[PDB]
Amino acid sequence: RPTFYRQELNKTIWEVPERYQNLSPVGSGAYGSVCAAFDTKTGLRVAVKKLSRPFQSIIHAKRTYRELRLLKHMKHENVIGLLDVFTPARSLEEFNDVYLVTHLMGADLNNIVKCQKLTDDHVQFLIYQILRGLKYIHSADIIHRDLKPSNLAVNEDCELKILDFATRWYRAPEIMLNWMHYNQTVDIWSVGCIMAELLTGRTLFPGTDHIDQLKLILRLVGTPGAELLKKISSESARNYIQSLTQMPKMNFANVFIGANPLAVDLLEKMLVLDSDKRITAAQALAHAYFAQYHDPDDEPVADPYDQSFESRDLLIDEWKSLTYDEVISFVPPPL
Ligand SMILES: CN(C)CCNC(=O)c1cc2c(cnn2CC2CCCCC2)cc1Cc1ccc(F)cc1F
Ligand SMILES: Fc1ccc(-c2n[nH]cc2-c2ccncc2)cc1
Repeated sequence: RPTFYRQELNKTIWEVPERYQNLSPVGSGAYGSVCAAFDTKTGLRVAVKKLSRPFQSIIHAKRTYRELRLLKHMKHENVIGLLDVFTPARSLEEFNDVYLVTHLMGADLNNIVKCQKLTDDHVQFLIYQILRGLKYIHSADIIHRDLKPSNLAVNEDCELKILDFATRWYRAPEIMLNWMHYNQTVDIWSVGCIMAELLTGRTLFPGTDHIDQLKLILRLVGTPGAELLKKISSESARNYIQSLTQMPKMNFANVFIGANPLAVDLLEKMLVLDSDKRITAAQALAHAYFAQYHDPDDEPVADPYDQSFESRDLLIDEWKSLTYDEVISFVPPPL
């Protein structure tokens, strides 16, 4: 066991190993509290997240276990991974706090898309890396569910990482309709919304609520056709759609004028209303828009990921002991 030092940062208190120095608050909210730090063992600038009340309730305890299992499994250049996980407690009885460590990135995509306007080549490379990370995530039967600029970080090399899994302007419309069985291409919808925003500098669907959001989407891609209507079980959904002033699929080349025709074509394949017809991450990496970057032998998939715990009804102490197990079995990655 290493040796710890303590401090108060904002109103959070922090107990971390000596190796992590110069902790500076980066922001805080539901997830927990995040500090930037300098790792003296490796020389890396790292990001340290202290979970908020990880074992306060069954939902918190399960969510804590979920996040740690996920982060420990992701080993991919475009997906955040675990550099380290530690607790100050020396026993399971005292175990009450969890800190997670990952590489610190330079800026989030929210601060690139406002502070400058992005060239087509940057858009190619950035979307390529998202899709490459998404191919790996999806190959593990994992859905991100919350892809958006603020959950994407880039360094000065323009290298990109997807972070923090799970009216929202980037959410697939089958969720605005509350369909219970949405699939992994909800993430592709979000990528479509993001790439559109990098090309125009404007939010694509800046809706004010679930209803306004769906209306902005249908104005671009048009009302659902009969093949898609046949798949909607919800009678209220079905009725609301059949009794809207019907609208045609706009031509995307008109909407996204001046954009590379290949970027427009890919956008048409991502922002399809019917989720069964949406392009997948693996197929999108092979789209000609990414010819400059696509390499089928350097777009790996993930080892299988056991998500059986998701269906379990356990006590707080059981979720907590399972989390402790995962802290101790952690093997840092080869430096
Ligand atoms: C909307 N999100 C923000 C929710 C909260 N996520 C983070 O604050 C976060 C951001 C991260 C990183 C890494 N690089 N950057 C990009 C930032 C860095 C500060 C300013 C420039 C851009 C990590 C984490 C969170 C985090 C995850 C896992 C982990 F093991 C430790 C963690 F710390
Ligand atoms: F208006 C819309 C918008 C999206 C959809 C949709 N796309 N993919 C799947 C669905 C869907 C929606 C509701 N119920 C089942 C399936 C259906 C109607």
